This record gives sequence, C-alpha cells and structure tokens, in this order.
Amino acid sequence: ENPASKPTPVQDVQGDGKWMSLHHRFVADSKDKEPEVVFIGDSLVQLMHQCEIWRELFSPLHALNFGIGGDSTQHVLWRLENGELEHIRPKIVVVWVGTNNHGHTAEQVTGGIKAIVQLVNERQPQARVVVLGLLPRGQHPNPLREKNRRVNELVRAALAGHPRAHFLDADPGFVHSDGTISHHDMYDYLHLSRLGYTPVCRALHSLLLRLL
Amino acid sequence: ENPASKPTPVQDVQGDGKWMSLHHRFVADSKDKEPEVVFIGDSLVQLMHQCEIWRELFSPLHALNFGIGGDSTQHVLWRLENGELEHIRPKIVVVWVGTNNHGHTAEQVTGGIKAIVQLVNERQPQARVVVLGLLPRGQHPNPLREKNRRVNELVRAALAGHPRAHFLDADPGFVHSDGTISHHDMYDYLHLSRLGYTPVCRALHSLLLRLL
Repeated sequence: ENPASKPTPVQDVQGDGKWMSLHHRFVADSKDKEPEVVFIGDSLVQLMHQCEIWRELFSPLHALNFGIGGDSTQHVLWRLENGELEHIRPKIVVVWVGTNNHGHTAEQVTGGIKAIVQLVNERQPQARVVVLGLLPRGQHPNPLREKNRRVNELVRAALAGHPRAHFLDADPGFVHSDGTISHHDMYDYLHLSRLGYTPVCRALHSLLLRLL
Repeated sequence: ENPASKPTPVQDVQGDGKWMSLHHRFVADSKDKEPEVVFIGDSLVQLMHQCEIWRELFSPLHALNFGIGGDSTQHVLWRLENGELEHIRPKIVVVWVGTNNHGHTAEQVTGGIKAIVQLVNERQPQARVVVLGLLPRGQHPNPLREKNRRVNELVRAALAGHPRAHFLDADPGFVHSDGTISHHDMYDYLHLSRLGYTPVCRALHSLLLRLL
C-alpha cells in the first residue's frame, strides 16, 4: 500500500497519550459546534490559531482548527475517518499537510493528499476543499525543497480537473535570490513566525472569502 | 555512559539541515552580541520568544534565546560545548530541558541536567545558573508526569548545595484537582499557550530580576 494513504493514528511511544487527547478534543468540537470552515493539517495549521491572529481573519468565518504538530497525510486521513467530520456540515475544508511525510516519495505524499480530498468528498460532499501547497523549508537549498515542490506540482495537476477542489500556493516567495530562507519568516526554517504567517493567512483568507 | 549526558547533535534524518542551521545561527549570535542572560532548552524555551512576550519581560534584560524544539539534555549539552557559549560572558544562564528525554530514566535525565550545569560552571564560571522544573504534560495522569516530578525532586536536591545554582518550579498548578490539564494552558497538553506562558514567565522574570 502507499503508506501515505493508509490511515493510522500516531502511536504513542512517549506515554502521555497527548495525540489521542487532541483528536478526542476535536471530535468533541465537531460534536458540539457548527463550523462553516474546518482547517486540518500539521503544525502550520495548528500554530496559525495561536501564532497568527486567526481572530482577525478566520474566527469570523466560524472555523475549527484541527492542526496537530508532526502529522503526516495518513494521520490526518485517520483523524477525518475517526470522528472529526461527524455532526458537522462545513462549507469548506482546508487541508495543509505533507511536509512531515519523511521516507515517502513525492508521488506517495501526493497520493496521501488525494486520499484526504476523496475522503472529504465522500463524507462531506457539499464542501469545497482547499489544499495548500507545501512550503519550502531549510535555510539553504536541500532535497526537501525539491520534494515539496514536486508534491505541489503533482497535487495542483490532480486538482486542476476538480471544480470544488482548490489548490492554493500561499508562498509569497520565502526562498530569496541567494537561496536562503530568513529566520524572520521561519524561525527554525520550517515553522512560520508571526511575520511569516501574515502573507500566508492573507492569501488563504482572500480565497476563503471569495469562495464563501 | 548515561546517554543524557553524552553530548551529541540531533542527527538530520529528514534532509534540510535545519537543526544545525539553528545552532549555527546561535553561535553567530554569541559571536556578535553581549547578552546578560542566555536562555537554552527545548520548545518551552524557544516559543517563549514568539508565544509569550518576551519583549515586555526578557528583552530589557539583554537576553538571547537558544531554545530548540525537540531537544533533549544531551543536545543542549552539545550545543553549549560547540560554540553557543563562546565570545560572551553572561550573568545568568537559564536552562529548561528534559521533558523530551524519552527512553532515559528520571535519574539519567537528572544526570543530563547536572552535566549541563557543570559545563556552564566550567565555561562561564561567573554566571549564575537557573534550572526550571520540568512541567507536567498529558491531559490526564500518566507516567511522564511522574517521571518529570521525579526529575524535579532529584534536580532540586542536587542544586540545593550550590550557591549560584537556582532551581525554579515555575508551575502555577497546571494539573487541576480532577487530574486534568486544560488545553487553555497547554494547547496540546505539552506546549504552553500564551495564557500558560504568563504565570511561567512572571515567576522566571521575578527570579531573574532578584538575581540581577
């Protein structure tokens, strides 16, 4: 099987159960709330809630944020199949995941993203799906930049025929002309600072407002 | 050997070199700046820069923040031995690390923390050292809470005889009476929200101001 599309939870190898606690909180959120937009993905989604304001942009759209740091595509797929899409009927589901899929080829990661879009199209067929491109990472040129670019080319080609599936390249140009990423935009060359989040969130908010 | 006290870098198994890029940025920071306080540890240190304001409290003390998400004690020890203490002469070094030392016993983690204090006492003998207790984690009672408590008891006993070594329990009581941690304080039951950071930062700032 493609490991990126075989749904599985993140196994607890530490002992505090925190990943399942997070998923269960999100299942209870979907049980108790009626969002128009649900966001799901990895830390780039999760820390937007905190580390961008979120409140200025996305709160007024009636949104839930199911980002979890460290998730790969198959973990997001499992969470969507195991309660986080129940009891709700969102207009838009925003997906941002794949940069953590270490050991999967770009084609495998793309298959994971396609499986997520297909699951959302089955369980929540009224919703449009937005998929964000994977951002560049690392301070200098490196294989994960090339991998993430290739995922983005394959995902964009896969969604091009798909009316209510929308690919969004939210990258304002974080890789400069000298090949570097600034720590002012990504403090550890992966995770966005508040400054890094501003252009990303504005691009995503403009698209969401269009679609809504 | 105790693996917690054997200095080693975090090996890059992903391919973007981001951990070494972070360490090299901190080495360049120590080369170019003259801090009075340097903070080093794991994400609980790192995200205080962002996710608490930091600017209100710690910026005026002339501080560098060398936190890196995911580091264990042996990684902080290696970074301190491999350039992050050069060219500087701080008054205080703040250490907060050990919650990520999975697979090490509490006694081993305590040995890692003692090795960090000893290295700082050799390389920067004028500095006082502040060690923060490891915080509770997980939504409900679990073995890592007990482990972290035991580390804190052993570290506090180790530092008690040590004039300019200071143990700080910065926990305002995150574990409630029903055994839970709220996601309002730790959004993923490990990492602090802005709200979680407030009491921690105030306790640490009060001690730093005393000592300074």
